[PDB]
Amino acid sequence: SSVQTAATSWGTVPSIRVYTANNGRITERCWDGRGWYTGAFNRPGRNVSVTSWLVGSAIHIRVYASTGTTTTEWCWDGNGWTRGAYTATN
Amino acid sequence: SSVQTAATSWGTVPSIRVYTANNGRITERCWDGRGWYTGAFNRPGRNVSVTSWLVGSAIHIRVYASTGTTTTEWCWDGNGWTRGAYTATN
Amino acid sequence: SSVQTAATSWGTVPSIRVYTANNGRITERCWDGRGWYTGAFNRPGRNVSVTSWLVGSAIHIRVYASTGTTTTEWCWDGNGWTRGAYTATN
Ligand SMILES: OC[C@@]1(O)OC[C@@H](O)[C@@H](O)[C@@H]1O
Ligand SMILES: OC[C@@]1(O)OC[C@@H](O)[C@@H](O)[C@@H]1O
Ligand SMILES: OC[C@@]1(O)OC[C@@H](O)[C@@H](O)[C@@H]1O
Ligand SMILES: OC[C@@]1(O)OC[C@@H](O)[C@@H](O)[C@@H]1O
Ligand SMILES: OC[C@@]1(O)OC[C@@H](O)[C@@H](O)[C@@H]1O
Ligand SMILES: OC[C@@]1(O)OC[C@@H](O)[C@@H](O)[C@@H]1O
Repeated sequence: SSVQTAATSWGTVPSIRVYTANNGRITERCWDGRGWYTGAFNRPGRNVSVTSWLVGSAIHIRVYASTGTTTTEWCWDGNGWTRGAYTATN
Repeated sequence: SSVQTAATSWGTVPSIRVYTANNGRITERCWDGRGWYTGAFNRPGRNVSVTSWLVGSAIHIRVYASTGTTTTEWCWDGNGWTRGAYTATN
Repeated sequence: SSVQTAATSWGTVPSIRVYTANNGRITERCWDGRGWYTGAFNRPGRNVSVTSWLVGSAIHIRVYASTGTTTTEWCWDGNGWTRGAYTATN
């Protein structure tokens, strides 16, 4: 057991986002070609996965953050992180 | 220790697949723009990773499912999950 | 607890890289359409994530390798693995 990370990237700069679960929280580090900085994403969790896709120039990110009990999807669509509709079962 | 997830996405709808290892099995939840539903993928495992790529409009998915002893590659190529040639060592 | 893997792919062959953390080390298995073989990447770690992007025909890979204490970014840009600038905090 260590930290656990997830990564996604887009474009040809590129932009990179690295999510790290450690000590009960998932945080986000960002690269847009100018140096690493801390992103806005911050949620509880012990495990994280991520995927992203471009629509034209606009990035859309989905982070699947899992605590001990619940996987919550968090959505970046250019204007803040929002709770997604994802559920693990119907 | 929690559930562990992996995610992939494709297209501009987009389609998303989220694989979750929990309680000894890896299951799959799917988004094609119309709501989340449970996919056909179901294999034993404690850890999962995934990658996918498009060939034209056709998606190809590779899921790396790891039990306590073995990582098995599972392949989606439009017509069922099949065992892949992946091995961890030669 | 098992092995832990991460995967990335590119192109339409495709090429695939699967990173496996097991027994203290992260190793790499490669598919370029001709069979699986062992890649050059080998670093200590218990957890791994990966992302990659193409610039034209040239692949660029970023592997985030985490030991018990440190996440190190490793960079493939066509001519060897190099230590990346990534840090988890500023
Ligand atoms: O410009 C940085 C930022 O807005 O990029 C998109 C997301 O990664 C956000 O969490 C992050 O703060
Ligand atoms: O709100 C954005 C959303 O619709 O984007 C597609 C999927 O990620 C959904 O779970 C999510 O709710
Ligand atoms: O349409 C759903 C489905 O066929 O999509 C491709 C794969 O994700 C399958 O496991 C899944 O059942
Ligand atoms: O059968 C499909 C296959 O050839 O696709 C490419 C790689 O994923 C291989 O391991 C796999 O066997
Ligand atoms: O041709 C194989 C190789 O050079 O491909 C790029 C990287 O995955 C390297 O670690 C790997 O040895
Ligand atoms: O050296 C290559 C590099 O600049 O590529 C972009 C990011 O992965 C950086 O952390 C990294 O140092």
